[PDB]
Amino acid sequence: SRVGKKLLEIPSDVTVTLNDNNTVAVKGPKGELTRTFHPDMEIKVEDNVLTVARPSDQKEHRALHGTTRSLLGNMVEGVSKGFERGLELVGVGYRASKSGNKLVLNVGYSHPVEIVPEEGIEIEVPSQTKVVVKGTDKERVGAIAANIRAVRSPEPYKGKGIRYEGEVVRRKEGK
Amino acid sequence: MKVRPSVKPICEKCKVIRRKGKVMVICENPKHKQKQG
Amino acid sequence: TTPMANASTIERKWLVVDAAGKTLGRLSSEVAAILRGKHKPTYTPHVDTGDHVIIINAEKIELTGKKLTDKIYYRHTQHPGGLKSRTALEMRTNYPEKMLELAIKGMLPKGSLGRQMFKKLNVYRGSEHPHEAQKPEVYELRG
Amino acid sequence: TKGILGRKIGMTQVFAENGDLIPVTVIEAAPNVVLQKKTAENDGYEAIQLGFDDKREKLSNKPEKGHVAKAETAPKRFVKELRGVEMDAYEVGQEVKVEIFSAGEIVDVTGVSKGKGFQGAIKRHGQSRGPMSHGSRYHRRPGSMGPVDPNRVFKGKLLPGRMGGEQITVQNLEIVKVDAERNLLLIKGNVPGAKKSLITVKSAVKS
RNA sequence: AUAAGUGCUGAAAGCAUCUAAGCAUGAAGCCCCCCUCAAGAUGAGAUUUCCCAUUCCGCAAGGAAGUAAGAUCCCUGAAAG
RNA sequence: GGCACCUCGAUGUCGGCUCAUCGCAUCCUGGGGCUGUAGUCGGUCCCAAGGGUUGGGCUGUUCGCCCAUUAAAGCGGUACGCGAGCUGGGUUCAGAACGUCGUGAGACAGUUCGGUCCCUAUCCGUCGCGGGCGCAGGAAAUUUGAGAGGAGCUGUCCUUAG
RNA sequence: AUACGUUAAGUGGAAAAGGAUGUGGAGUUGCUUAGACAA
Ligand SMILES: O=C(N[C@H](CO)[C@H](O)c1ccc([N+](=O)[O-])cc1)C(Cl)Cl
Ligand SMILES: [K+]
Ligand SMILES: [K+]
Ligand SMILES: [K+]
Ligand SMILES: [K+]
Ligand SMILES: [K+]
Ligand SMILES: [K+]
Ligand SMILES: [K+]
Ligand SMILES: [Mg+2]
Ligand SMILES: [Mg+2]
Ligand SMILES: [Mg+2]
Ligand SMILES: [Mg+2]
Ligand SMILES: [Mg+2]
Ligand SMILES: [Mg+2]
Ligand SMILES: [Mg+2]
Ligand SMILES: [Mg+2]
Ligand SMILES: [Mg+2]
Ligand SMILES: [Mg+2]
Ligand SMILES: [Mg+2]
Ligand SMILES: [Mg+2]
Ligand SMILES: [Mg+2]
Ligand SMILES: [Mg+2]
Ligand SMILES: [Mg+2]
Ligand SMILES: [Mg+2]
Ligand SMILES: [Zn+2]
Repeated sequence: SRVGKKLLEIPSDVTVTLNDNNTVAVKGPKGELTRTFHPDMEIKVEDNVLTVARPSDQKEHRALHGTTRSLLGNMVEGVSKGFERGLELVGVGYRASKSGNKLVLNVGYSHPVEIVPEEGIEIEVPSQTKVVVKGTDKERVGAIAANIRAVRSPEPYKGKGIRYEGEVVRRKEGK
Repeated sequence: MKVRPSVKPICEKCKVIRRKGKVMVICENPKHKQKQG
Repeated sequence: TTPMANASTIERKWLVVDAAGKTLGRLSSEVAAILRGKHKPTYTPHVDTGDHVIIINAEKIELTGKKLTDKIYYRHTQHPGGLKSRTALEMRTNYPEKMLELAIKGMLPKGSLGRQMFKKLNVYRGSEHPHEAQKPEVYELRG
Repeated sequence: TKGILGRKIGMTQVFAENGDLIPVTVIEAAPNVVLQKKTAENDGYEAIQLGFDDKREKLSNKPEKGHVAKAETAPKRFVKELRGVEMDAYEVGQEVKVEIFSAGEIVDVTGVSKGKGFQGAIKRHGQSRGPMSHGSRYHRRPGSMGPVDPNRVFKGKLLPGRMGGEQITVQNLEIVKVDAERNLLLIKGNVPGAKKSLITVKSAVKS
């Protein structure tokens, strides 16, 4: 596992605490993330460098080693820099608006679609055609962004819908 | 989705994968999406 | 000359078995034998020589493989199209006592005496049982 | 949940304000009494036991008299439980009157349906007759008992037997009027049972 | 709670990948919700209330006899048959 | 169709009627992928058996064609389900006739008109309804719900919006 | 039961052409710290 073997530098502003049963808590300026890992993995912290060690070269271990390493890296990056996903509303009359904590989507349905973010996730609407999902947990930022995109996934005849920023929507010619 | 006994690359961009103990082809071309069945 | 146990001679102990982390079938086969009295040298086929068994932590019984999802408990109501089904996961969550009872019942003799032997089984979801009065000993499974 | 026990008096009709003619069932429900409060601690579930219709002392027994003693009421002919009610609202001995309901409120009405005695498959199960002519000797019989292969009749082959006398709930009936003076509910439409039979009127479960 | 399907994060396999660990979503279908029966559920459950510890043999075991609360026979009937 | 293994001291045979029940290779409705999917429609494949799945004309018919509907007018199994449940139009006794073949008696998966469908339910099974005992005293009520059954279909219009 | 392996499919405990980075054991061979392969 090239990925697993890679060493993780912890920024000065992030504290990683290893608790019982391979539960790692990572604290930084943007918040705290706690996660339990598989017992077999050996997570060491030495001189601000996090290292992950696999007990054997068994299929499961080689896979787990890379995953554990990647998740810990995402936790450290998440509490320091955070994760942000950007969505672009493409369509005539398609608009996003923030109502308190709720995202309100007007995407050509007979009713507005409201999305309530989970705890630890902020939704920003910098423009009526742009939505930014921000948070510490990469998985959660991704899940919510997918939830938003699902309201009206991009269609191919005119690319209308909610897309990821920079998403190459496959296009078919109509008439 | 093509559900067929013979799942194979149709083009060069097709990629054979395994999900839930089922052989599949994923591709950027959606016509080439295949699942063994 | 071969001695035969009878209702006068037989003396039944109470045993507690903890089901926590035990494989359903492996626990069941040992309990079934205890209920039958196969562990007693006075074992007699035509009478119930076995011991009473309390099972606690029945919800914490384990199944190997994908049996939680894929092991199906069928029953038929005797009405047309009356086959009902529950998964092992559904059984363990909602009907853990029935799950153990079903496992053990299938391993006991069939007939009047086998049905009588099953009456000495008592299965419980959690850690506690109400048979303090019967003064039950802990029984570790041999395995 | 709200509820009350009454007797079915009969049917009549009422002109609404807009001039529509509504068929109504009249239910006379003299004040019900809470005889007992069942609790999750004692009984394993929450319910109130309503007593209705004062019985003569001769027709009562010592078990009955002792049971109604806490409520401080005469022995009751009809006793039924309501579940899903607010336990703190009720107390033993409290009267439950028809004015718990109001006009416009949607109710479910439970009663025992009228007895029809032993009835054939045509009446009981709504089955079709065979032909009345064209050589037919098959009029009101219940049809084939089933296929050959099982060597037996399946359960649920519907046959003649005792019809009616079954508990029936009719859902989503409207209260037209509540006569608190005469202890009457006027309910729109028809409800199960003979005149004088016990009717339970409850707030609608689907509302 | 799921099916097909759609995913998120994610390595095995520096990438990619809905899957291996982990986390979602998703059918008139499944389990409930709604209606009815139901403790012979011999695993015979629960709650409230009532009666109250009688007289005889028989060494006791047990049996017999009057009864209590309560119910029935019989009778008037129908909303039941 | 092949075979000739059960039944010739009899296992009634087509179609309809009555009553269904099961499979899913799904006709409709529900959820989807791909589309040579602009939309409205469709095509194709995947999941799905919960419920639903028409009245007529002709013919003994099944089938089929046709008329008019329908969301749809599914395909199969159950002794080509069901005659001790019904029918008996057809097939398949005795009468008669036509064509045809035969010297003839007669014969014909050729046709035609007419032609007896028995049974008081013992057992299991099915649907109802009682009696008994049980349930560690005897009673009167109210009940929990293991478990079981039922229900489960769908159109059109208006609005969103020309 | 013992010992050493294999299988993750309840395969075991029905079914073929064909399809497939399933996984175990052998062997051949190209390229590679004169820096491969991935990015
Ligand atoms: O011959 C009869 N039936 C026999 C059994 O004895 C059998 O069931 C059968 C029925 C029909 C058939 N046919 O149509 O060719 C042949 C035999 C009597 Cl029911 Cl008449
Ligand atoms: K009982
Ligand atoms: K024969
Ligand atoms: K169906
Ligand atoms: K007949
Ligand atoms: K017969
Ligand atoms: K029999
Ligand atoms: K198997
Ligand atoms: Mg091919
Ligand atoms: Mg008719
Ligand atoms: Mg007649
Ligand atoms: Mg049989
Ligand atoms: Mg009881
Ligand atoms: Mg054949
Ligand atoms: Mg031969
Ligand atoms: Mg014979
Ligand atoms: Mg299918
Ligand atoms: Mg037939
Ligand atoms: Mg028959
Ligand atoms: Mg001639
Ligand atoms: Mg002939
Ligand atoms: Mg139940
Ligand atoms: Mg039963
Ligand atoms: Mg098998
Ligand atoms: Zn391709």
